[PDB]
Amino acid sequence: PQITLWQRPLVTIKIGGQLKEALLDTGADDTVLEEMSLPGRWKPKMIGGIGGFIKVRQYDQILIEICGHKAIGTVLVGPTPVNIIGRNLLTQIGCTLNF
Amino acid sequence: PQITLWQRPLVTIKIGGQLKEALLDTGADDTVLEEMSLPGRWKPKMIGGIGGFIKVRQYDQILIEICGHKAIGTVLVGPTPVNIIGRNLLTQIGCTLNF
Ligand SMILES: CC(C)(C)OC(=O)N[C@@H](Cc1ccccc1)[C@@H](O)CN[C@@H](Cc1ccccc1)C(=O)N[C@@H](CCC(=O)O)C(=O)N[C@@H](Cc1ccccc1)C(N)=O
Repeated sequence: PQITLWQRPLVTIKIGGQLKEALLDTGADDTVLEEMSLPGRWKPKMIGGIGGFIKVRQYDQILIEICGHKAIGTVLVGPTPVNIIGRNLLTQIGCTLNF
Repeated sequence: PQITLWQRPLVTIKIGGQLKEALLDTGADDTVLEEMSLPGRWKPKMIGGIGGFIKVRQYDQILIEICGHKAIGTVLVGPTPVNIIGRNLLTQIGCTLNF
């Protein structure tokens, strides 16, 4: 679909058997999700945003369905205020910016 | 133009007589620029991102040229790591996400 930006570009994602709402964020290199139930191994990692840094658990090759489109990639889980879908997954579903 | 997301969506903006590079950020409600020389009056404000909160200065009805498209709106100036063009200005240049 084509999404305009008058409202936050929130979409429905399915990950780890669960349904959640997430923000399509072109300004994020990574995908960061609020604390959640994910199976598998994971390695520590620190990331930065406006505000400072947070520590997150890095999960690789995680299946995620974004607005019906499937993608497999790195997902980070930590103290983020909102679920953020970053460029690592946005490219996977062929998402572009247009004006 | 159409912008893919394999690389950060960095564009040239002209604001306050100066040329700068900024990130098109669909995940930002506001436009936040690194410390810069801007004329006029401004109000204090606090904003949050992933990481925490920063104090910035709020300038209204400021003229900004984004990739050649002009727009007038609120711009915030503070301790941000990168210049961020948020939805308040992205809607003005008719920018949309597509997939
Ligand atoms: C997510 C991560 C992988 C860590 O990348 C970034 O932080 N990327 C940021 C760009 C960047 C690149 C390189 C280095 C540094 C920063 C930006 O795209 C992040 N987009 C969202 C991510 C986010 C949203 C919500 C919560 C936490 C984090 C954002 O900060 N949005 C801010 C942008 C600044 C602004 O608009 O003022 C925003 O809209 N903040 C709102 C909403 C809000 C309220 C309270 C807390 C947090 C957020 C606000 N008015 O404060």
